[PDB]
Formats: sequence, structure tokens, C-alpha cells
Amino acid sequence: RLSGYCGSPWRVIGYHVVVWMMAGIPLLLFRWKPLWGVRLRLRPCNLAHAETLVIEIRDKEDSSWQLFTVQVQRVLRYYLFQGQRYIWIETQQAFYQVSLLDHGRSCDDVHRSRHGLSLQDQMVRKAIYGPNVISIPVKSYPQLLVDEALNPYYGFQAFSIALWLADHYYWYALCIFLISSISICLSLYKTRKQSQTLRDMVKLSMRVCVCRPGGEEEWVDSSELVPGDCLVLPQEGGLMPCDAALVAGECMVNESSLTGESIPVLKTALPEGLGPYCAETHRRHTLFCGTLILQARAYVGPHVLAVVTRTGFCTAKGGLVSSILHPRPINFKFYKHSMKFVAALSVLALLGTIYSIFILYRNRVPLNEIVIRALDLVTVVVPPALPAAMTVCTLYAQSRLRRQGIFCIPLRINLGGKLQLVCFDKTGTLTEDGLDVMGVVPLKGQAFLPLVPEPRRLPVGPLLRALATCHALSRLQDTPVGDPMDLKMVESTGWVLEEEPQLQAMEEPPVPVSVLHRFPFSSALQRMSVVVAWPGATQPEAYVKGSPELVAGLCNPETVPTDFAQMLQSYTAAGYRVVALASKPLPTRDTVEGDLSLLGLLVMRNLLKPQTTPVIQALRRTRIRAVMVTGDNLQTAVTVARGCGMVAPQEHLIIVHATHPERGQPASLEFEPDPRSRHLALSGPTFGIIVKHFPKLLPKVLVQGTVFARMAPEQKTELVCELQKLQYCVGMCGDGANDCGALKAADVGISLSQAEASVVSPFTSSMASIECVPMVIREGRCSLDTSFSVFKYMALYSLTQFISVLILYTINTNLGDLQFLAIDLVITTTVAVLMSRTGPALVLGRVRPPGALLSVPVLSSLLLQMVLVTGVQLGGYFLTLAQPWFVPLNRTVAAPDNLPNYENTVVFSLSSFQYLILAAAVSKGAPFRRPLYTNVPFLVALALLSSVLVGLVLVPGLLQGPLALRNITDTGFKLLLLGLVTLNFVGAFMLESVLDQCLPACLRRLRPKRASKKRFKQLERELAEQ
Repeated sequence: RLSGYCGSPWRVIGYHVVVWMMAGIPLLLFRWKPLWGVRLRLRPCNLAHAETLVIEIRDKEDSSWQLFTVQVQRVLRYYLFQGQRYIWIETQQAFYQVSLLDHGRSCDDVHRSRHGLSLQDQMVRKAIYGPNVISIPVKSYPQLLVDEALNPYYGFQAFSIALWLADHYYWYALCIFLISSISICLSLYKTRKQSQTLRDMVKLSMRVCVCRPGGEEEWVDSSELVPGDCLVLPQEGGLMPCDAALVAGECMVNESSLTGESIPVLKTALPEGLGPYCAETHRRHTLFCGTLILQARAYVGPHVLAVVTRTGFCTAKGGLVSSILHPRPINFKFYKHSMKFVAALSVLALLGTIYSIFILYRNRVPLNEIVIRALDLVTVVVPPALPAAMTVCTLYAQSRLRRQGIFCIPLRINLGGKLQLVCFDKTGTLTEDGLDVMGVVPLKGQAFLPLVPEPRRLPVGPLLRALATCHALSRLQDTPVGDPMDLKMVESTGWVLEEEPQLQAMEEPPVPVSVLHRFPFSSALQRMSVVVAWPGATQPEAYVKGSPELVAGLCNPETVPTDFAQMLQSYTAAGYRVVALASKPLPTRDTVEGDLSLLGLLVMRNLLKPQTTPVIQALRRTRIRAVMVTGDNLQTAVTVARGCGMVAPQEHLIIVHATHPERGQPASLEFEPDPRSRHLALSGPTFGIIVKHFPKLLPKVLVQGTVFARMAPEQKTELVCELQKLQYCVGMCGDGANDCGALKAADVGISLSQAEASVVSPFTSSMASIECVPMVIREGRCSLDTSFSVFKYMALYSLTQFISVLILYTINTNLGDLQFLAIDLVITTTVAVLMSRTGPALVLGRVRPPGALLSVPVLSSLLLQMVLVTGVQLGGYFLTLAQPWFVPLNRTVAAPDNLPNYENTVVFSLSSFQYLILAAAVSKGAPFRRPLYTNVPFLVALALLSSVLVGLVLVPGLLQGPLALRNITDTGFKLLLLGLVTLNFVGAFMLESVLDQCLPACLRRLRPKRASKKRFKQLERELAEQ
């Protein structure tokens, strides 16, 4: 994706700069297919010398944007585009990327010796980067009102208002204007909510202390802060303005609310005198913006200080919020499938309108008044209540998230309508965060004998000191806190650390034990190292702990027991986790991981949540494949699978040995060809090579893949990208820090143990359970059908309104003004709002929701309903001949004053019943929501509607003048009315109960259809070929 930067600097004398004022309004045209003359809009072709107007040809892009002057105050031009910053380059033409050729590399000599910049005209530094603040642009209320009024639907509504005012019917104009006003207010509220909810994330500026060269200390606002400037921690407590790199010493930082898991991770200063450092090593020795600081070691005299390196929208914090405003990537699904339906509706409306206008023109009716009546008839195509009512269902559904989970920020909620896959993480979702001590086995005194494994503090020796000082706990005037596994290890020995006054243990029988250096437990290396020294020791002793798989390789080959595989896999069958320890007396950074020697093994317990099995079993009944991603040891998921019954009938995996270039990887039977009928398990090391090697096997192997072992976090993004390329919609659950990498844009997922008002991802709930997945699934699926229901209701209402208006026009009689309102005010908006109040159904959907509209069955059902409605109930023209009445005074005035007309009264009375019965029947449905009576507001609304409607058919009382109703000659004439209305009532249910049946599919059970969709062909080939 690239494009040129051509433009015309001024090319304006004009003198024609004013002739275009009266020209046609062209902005709307340029938004779609700008080839119609976008260049004519003050965009002549010219060179790239000082271009005031910068535009991109979008040769390989489907969108374009324009940015303009001015630059502040050699002088280098700059502009702001989507939050990115660029600066002019003198040596070359055009602009260049920000950070002045740094790209993470710079002269470390002067940079390390940060003596403080001596005010070298800081204005230049400010121009390139700008103020060190983040402020998402916010538009004023009039700005948001005016810029949202260009929608063509609103223009059509305004034209309808103007026409209704012109035709001497201002009452309808008032109702249309009120509808437009409510639409405007609800749109303004929707636009506000997101902005005013995401605005709180913008941390306010605060006073900070910054040091100057020569020993001068001054307090300045955080705005003045610039990258590469001095920055001193505030009294070892507070908040950080932006990211920075520690100059020296050790510091403690947390990223609970910004990255995920709240467990503190130790931080150490970056190596000195090495060279340029890229972003890969930043995480090891980089800070984060808006993070609390616990304590820092004051190894050197002067207090701890840091230097900022990143600022503005290019910071790590800014990247996550960059997705806000401009969507990236664009919406997965585009609703371009209703073209056939809208074309059919338009052609039907045109046919009806031409028939009606011809009928009206007949009978020697004046031609002058035909045009206005035809316009009124055709205005029924798009009532003003459509946009307002269609856009409120999502907002009403969003109210559920406030009460019940998940706690999300809005439009992307519909991406889960047609999901067919789900993923889970075993790190903390399927097991409790805390670990239970089970036992430990030493490897001293006996060369290789197993001895007796049990957790006891009685034995003493190097193992005691290794376990005592192997952790990353943090303390603040209370008991130590940190990773649950570390505190579980340390509590076994019972030793405590309290106030060197911070690197010395307590209650040491043999000799006090101290520590020299401490490192975190980053999952990248899945291991940690520590140096342990005690007084009187000949030399310091180093200790390293980590996964048993890799410790053996780096250790002395002739130290491990011959049957170490049996020892390590004995506890695997029980579902427990095992770790290995090592030590070596290294005499006086990567050098400390040399020929180490293992010292022992430790086994922990990972209890499974009792509530995982039933929810998973219930979710397994929807015929959706489930996969797991984790970097644990070989197998160890058999117990979990048995608990949730995924591989209960059969299970198999793939060999791990793939070192040889031949990569001969035959299948394994766990507990011959490879039909892959059973469930296959992959491995991290194998997945890292099989993806690029033998690509033809990837499509037919990824489908059967269920679990992964010893896989690095870097493969998650690749895995999700591959699944997306395979046209697979899947979700995953995150519970740690190395889980949000794949949540950026590929594709969706869930999180666990997250704080409120999360902005990193549109998740999650507050409960620390995987029970939210059924909740989000069911709420989403019940939300999908709301759009279909409202579309059906709107279409049927439009069809009946059109048929009524065109049939009524058989003669000069015309309906008044308040008659239209009596329906448009309490039959359209009320029910539209009420239907949005539905809720999810307790029973999980057995089948996936309908694919999409339009479809043959729904068209057949709706056309059948329309023909039935337009059928027998039109007997008001024929059956009336059997009762006394007088013919209307046709032609008498051709005005709506014909109050005593008989046909108008009956049609108006039955129109409300038709509308309400259609609304009730269209919303009927057993799955995806509870029955209609579950909603109390809807019951009261329909009850009062029926109570007030039935009063009109009953002998009218006093105060009936404004309604223009007329008395009935015979009180018994209502027998036909009640009979026909009850017949329609029963028929609606009778037809709805049979049309929902599979008859549309029953008539084509001998289907020759063969739909692949890139999902069925693979499995068909797999089952056909062994």
C-alpha cells in the first residue's frame, strides 16, 4: 500500500477563485468515485515543491485524506495526519519519518552520559514533536450537529416536510419534524457517549521535577518534557508522565491496568557500552506511561532518574488507542446484499404509484392536482421513522452490558453472529491462580536414586538457600506479594525478608544468605537466574530455574539421570506440573547460563475449576470446534480434556523430534497411515517449522489441530493470521500478559482478570470465570435477530401503508391529517422502541442463526402475508351492499372535508388492527428470545393499545368531534367487524405456526447444491482419502 505525494502549492490568482461559489455542491460526489473530476476541486497537477495542499493518488489504496497548512515559524515543514508526525528533510525531497534517523539506534556514548541539554533553542525540539500531551480532537455540539446533517435520508425527510407544508397539511409536517428532532438527539447522544467515555483515559498533566546541567533543579509542568531530557522519580512515589529508560539501578514497575496481569515484574537497567538497542530489548529495560512505581534501589549516591525516549502518538500507550476513531481494519462484512430487495420494493412501489395516478387521472379529474397527490403517494417509501427506529435497537441492547457482563466500551459486537470456533488458555482460565505445594525431590547425597518426594523443611543444604532466594516478591509495609507461584515457594520455607536491609534473608540456621542480582520471570526465556552469596563463601554461587525441557540441554550432558524421561513424565500422567533446579559455583550476562548442573526437581498442583466442565460440555453441543493454545510441557492436558470430555473417545498427537533436515514426522498413538479421524495435538517447536515447511500440509493439518505445547507467544499472531486467511472465525480467552498480542486485529477474543474501563481491548467482564463466554454468545445471538425483526416490521408496515393509500384513492376522497398521526405516533415508534427491550433466551440455540438477508423463504413468507392481508378483508366494498347506506357525494368538493364518508371510517378503523396484528406476528419466535409475554412493558403497552382501540369500534361517546368519527346506523353492524378482526387474529397465528416449518426447505430436499465455502471441501477430501 503506497501512493505518491503530488500536489499544487498555490496555483491560485485566482482569478476564478470565486466563480465556483455558485457551482454545484460537489463534496458528496468526491466521497465516492472521485474520478468524476476530483482534480478540478483546486487540485491541479504540479510538482512537489512546497506543496500547501498534499494529496495521495491512492494507487494501491481505496481511501484518501487531505491535510493542509501551517507549519510553526532551517525551517522544516510538518503536518499532522491521523496522529502521526512527519518532518521535512533538507538533504532529500518530500518529508521523512519522525525521530531524526533514530529508528532505535543512536550514539550511546553521549546518550549514556546524559549531562542535561543546555537549552539549545528548545523551540526546534518542540516543533518536531509538539507538546507532550495526548488530546483526542473533540467537536462542539453545533459542530457535531451540522456535520451529521449531510445524510441523504435527512435531506429527503426535509423535502417531505416541505411538501407536506406546501400541500396545506402542516400537522404531518410537525410530526415529521419531531421525528427528525428525536433522531438528531439520539444520534448526538450516541456520538457523545463513546467520546466522553474514552476521554477519561486521557491522563491530566501534573507538575514534575526535571534536572538541568550544572546542578540546577527546577520544577516544570509535564508539557515541557521532551524525549532525551532529564527526569527524576518523584520522592520514589507517584506516577510517570511518559515512557523512559532507567539509567542505572533496579526499579519495580507494574502494568496491571495497561497490559493485563497485575503481578509486578522486576526491572533492571539496560546494559552499558554495548551498542544500539532495538524494540525487542526495550521490554527488558523500558518503562511504561501511566504506571505506579513501588520502589527503586539507590545503589549510587544521586537519586534514581530516567530519560524519556518516546512521546506523542508514537508511544506504546498511544498505539492501542490509535485504533479508536478511524476503524482499522475496515468492517469485515458490508451490507450490500439488500440491493435486490430494495430494487424489488422500488419497482413494486413505482408500479402501484403509476396504477394509482392513472386511476386518479381517469374520471376526468383535473390534471393540475395529480402531481401533488402522486408525490404524497410516493413519499410513503421511506417514512421518517426508519433511521431513528433502526438505530436504537443496538443502543437499547447495550444497556444490558452495564448490568450483566461483559463490560465493553460498540459496533463490532455483531461480528460474532456467525462465529464457528472458540479457543481457551490453560494458564489461568482452567486452573486457579494460586498453586498448591505437592512435594519436592532432591538430587544430592544419592547419585540418581529417587529417594522420597515430599514437601518438608527438615532437610538443609544448597536446596534450602536456592528455594529461599529464588523469587520476585515485593513488599510495602505488609506481607510479600507478587506471582502466586513465587509466594507459594517462599512460604514453604517460612523465611521472611525485612529491613543490605533488602537482600538478606532471615532465620538461617547454617549461615545467612544474601543476594547479588535479581531478574524477572519473563516468559520469553521461560527461565530466570539469580546469584546467591553468603559471608565466608569461597566464591558466589549462581542458580537458574526454568522448564525442565531446556535446562538439560544447556547443562552438563553427563549429569542428568539416564531415566530422566521417566522421572519427568511420571507426574505428567497425573496432570501435575514439574520444574527443575540447577546450581554451579561460578568463580569471580549470558555467560552465567553455561555448563550448569541440575540440582533437583519440584512438582506443583494445578487444580481445575469445578465450574469449567459443565459450561464446556453445554457449549460443546452447538457443533463448534474448540482448540487450546498454551506453552506448557508435553501433553499435561489429558486430564483437562477428560474433565471436559474433548478427546474422551480417542486422542493422538505428533512426534516432537524434528531436528533433522528430513523432518520425518510420523504420527504417534499416545496411549500406519494418518487418517486424522481422531483429535490431533501439535507442538510449539514443530509448529514453528511445519508452518513454512511442506505448506501443502498446512491447510489439512491446521483444521485438526487442537492443542499446542511449548509454543512461544510470537506464534499466536501468526496462528490467528493463518486462521483468518483460512476464512475461519475464532475467539480466544486471555488471562496473562502474553495474550493481547493477537487481540489487535485478528480477530476477536476474551480476557480474564481485567480492571474496569479497559481500553486495551473491548473486554471484559469483572467475574474471574470462563462463564462469560456463554453469556456473550447468547446475548450476541439474541441481538443479531433484532435487525432482521425490525427490517421485517418496517417492510410490512410500508407495504400495508402503500396498499391502504392506493386503494383509498379509488375516488376523490382523501384521508385527513390527524388520521395519519393516530398511527404514525403510537403504532410505529412505540412498538419499535418496545421490541428493543427483549432479552436472551435461557436455552442455548441448537442451530446457528440465519445466514443473511434477503433469502427466498423470508420473501415467500412476507409476500404470502401481504397477499393474505390484501385478500378477503377488503369486503368493505362488497358486503356493505347488504346493509343500508347512501353513496358518498363523489366529486362534490375533492377535499378532506368529506367527514361522513362510509369507506374512510371502516378502512381507518381496520388499519390500526392490521398494523398491530402484523407487528405482533412478525416478532413471533420461539428461539433466540423468550416469548412475547416475558416483557412487562410490552404487555402493558399492548394492553392499553387494545383498550383504547376497541373503544372506537364500540358505540362512540362524547368528545368524538376531533376524531371525525361517524355513528353507525345499526349497532349490530359491528358483528362483521369483530368477526373479520378475530378471523385475522386467528389466521395470523395459524399461518405463522406452519410457515416457520421447513416447507421452504422441504420442497427442495432433493438438493443438488454443493457449497464448499473453503470449509467443507477440506473435510470431504480428508474423509474420502483415508
